[PDB]
Amino acid sequence: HWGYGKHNGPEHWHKDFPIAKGERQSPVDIDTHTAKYDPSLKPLSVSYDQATSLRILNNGHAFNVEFDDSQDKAVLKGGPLDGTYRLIQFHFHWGSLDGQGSEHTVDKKKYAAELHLVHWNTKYGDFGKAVQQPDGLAVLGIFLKVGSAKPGLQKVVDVLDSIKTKGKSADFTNFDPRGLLPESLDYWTYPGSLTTPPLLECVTWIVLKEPISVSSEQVLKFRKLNFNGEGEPEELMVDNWRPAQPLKNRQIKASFK
Ligand SMILES: NS(=O)(=O)c1ccc(CNc2ncnc(NCc3ccccc3)c2[N+](=O)[O-])cc1
Ligand SMILES: [Zn+2]
Repeated sequence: HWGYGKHNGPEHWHKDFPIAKGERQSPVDIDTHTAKYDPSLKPLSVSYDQATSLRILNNGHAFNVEFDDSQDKAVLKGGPLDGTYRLIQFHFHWGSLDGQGSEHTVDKKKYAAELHLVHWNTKYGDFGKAVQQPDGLAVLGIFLKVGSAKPGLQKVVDVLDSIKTKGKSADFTNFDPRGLLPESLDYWTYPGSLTTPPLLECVTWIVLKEPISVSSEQVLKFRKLNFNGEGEPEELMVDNWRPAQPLKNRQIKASFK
């Protein structure tokens, strides 16, 4: 039922999912002057050398690149986190135009897209149990701006025409997510939620300050995807982002400057 339109988009989600008006919803605007530098925050540890991608899937709301998360192979730790979080999938949110598409904003600036690398806390055993806990997930968010191509993105772009419509999937082995990371791991962090239903309040957000550049041709290929299934009226998969939500209590912390 839910999606991104006039009649089923973000402003409607609260009717099926009442936490949409909850106390720790994401995304949020990151006011860089109000974020508190915390000298006690550690460097983020991203250990993706043994990642095993398996598949790419059009789920009707974005595309997910899925990983084998049945062993510690691609993990996030350090930063603001206690313990170890396993990579389960990544996906993006993007716009119909280069001036919109990100979910988090920086001093109200929208980026063209935002990558989310989704990890679950191994103390809870599996993703499904982790999402039921306030420290269950750690999502690493990375902004995309349009400029030079990101060579490490091109394998993902080139398989999209094989998963054009909702419910399509393709083998996607040997993809290295290190090729999607900017040079700096400086970050902001705050407690929040999934940004799609069920909107569960289980996420430690870690949002990198430095964007990556992708080319106009690469983000063009994202916008050729479809929200509909095969044999249905074509709905381009664009503007699959939730807008910034009220911060309420919450303090955003910065690992730098
Ligand atoms: N946009 S956002 O805030 O980054 C974000 C929004 C929404 C989700 C929602 N993901 C999932 N929901 C159910 N099952 C899953 N997977 C299957 C599974 C279930 C139980 C145990 C193991 C695997 C996944 N999933 O794979 O991610 C994740 C991240
Ligand atoms: Zn996301």
